[PDB]
Amino acid sequence: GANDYVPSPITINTSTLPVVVIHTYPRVIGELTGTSNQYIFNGGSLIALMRGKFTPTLPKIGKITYNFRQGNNTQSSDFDIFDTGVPGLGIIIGMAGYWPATPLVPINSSSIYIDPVAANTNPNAYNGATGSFGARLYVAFVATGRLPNGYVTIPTKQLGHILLESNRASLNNKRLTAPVMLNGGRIQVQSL
Ligand SMILES: OC[C@H]1O[C@@H](O)[C@H](O)[C@@H](O)[C@@H]1O
Ligand SMILES: [Cl-]
Ligand SMILES: [Cl-]
Ligand SMILES: [Cl-]
Ligand SMILES: [Cl-]
Ligand SMILES: [Cl-]
Ligand SMILES: [Cl-]
Repeated sequence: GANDYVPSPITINTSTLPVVVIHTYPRVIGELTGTSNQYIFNGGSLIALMRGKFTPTLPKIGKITYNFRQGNNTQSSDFDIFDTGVPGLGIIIGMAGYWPATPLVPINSSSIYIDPVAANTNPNAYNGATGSFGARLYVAFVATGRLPNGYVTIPTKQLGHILLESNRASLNNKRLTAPVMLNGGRIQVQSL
């Protein structure tokens, strides 16, 4: 069908955080390996102008200034810290369009357009017409309080969802949504 786009998750893995070798709160304690999915929305037979609105759905504890080593931003920005549920550990999130020239968008509001970033100040801006919508995902872990030594399990958490919007009413009205996931895993703290 013309509008038969279907969602697919985009996921990033706790298991890629290096060992945290250790006091200031909050502070970033490492970055996960950034991930990407070219086909978060895909499958409709008629090309469309599309955009993705990200809404985080974990508790927001506060803000921290940061500049991802990954991505190409040269200035620090404010990021919302989201509660993993594990005491002392939060995450911050950036997202971007799929292709490398689009900028990392810090998640620091209730919702934001991750691509095109122009849509945050122009409600009629969309990606150029094509058959898919993808994105890049960046996450860093944040010490929000004192951490014990040793291994810690992080549960799998849904960080939020991307809503597909379009200037084609029939596609926009479907309110297709795709999950943005933190795959759980183990981290290790070494307190010397
Ligand atoms: O840049 C807009 C879109 O271009 C397409 O060619 C890519 O497959 C999508 O991942 C991307 O969202
Ligand atoms: Cl993915
Ligand atoms: Cl990975
Ligand atoms: Cl992909
Ligand atoms: Cl950044
Ligand atoms: Cl969850
Ligand atoms: Cl229309």
